[PDB]
Amino acid sequence: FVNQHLCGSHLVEALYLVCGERGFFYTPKA
Amino acid sequence: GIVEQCCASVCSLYQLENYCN
Ligand code: NA
Repeated sequence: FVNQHLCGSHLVEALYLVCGERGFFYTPKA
Repeated sequence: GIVEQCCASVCSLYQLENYCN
C-alpha cells in the first residue's frame, strides 16, 4: 500500500503503520 | 525530504523505512 503518492495524514498513517513500535520522525519541511 | 519523495512522487517501502526511528 506504500507504492503510491502519500500526502498529509495519508503519509503519516503510512509511517505509523510501517514503523510500528519503532516510531518515526515526520519532517515535511526538511 | 519525504514530501518530495512520497507525496510529490511515488513513495517506496525503502523511503518510508528511512524515517522509522
Ligand atoms: Na518517489
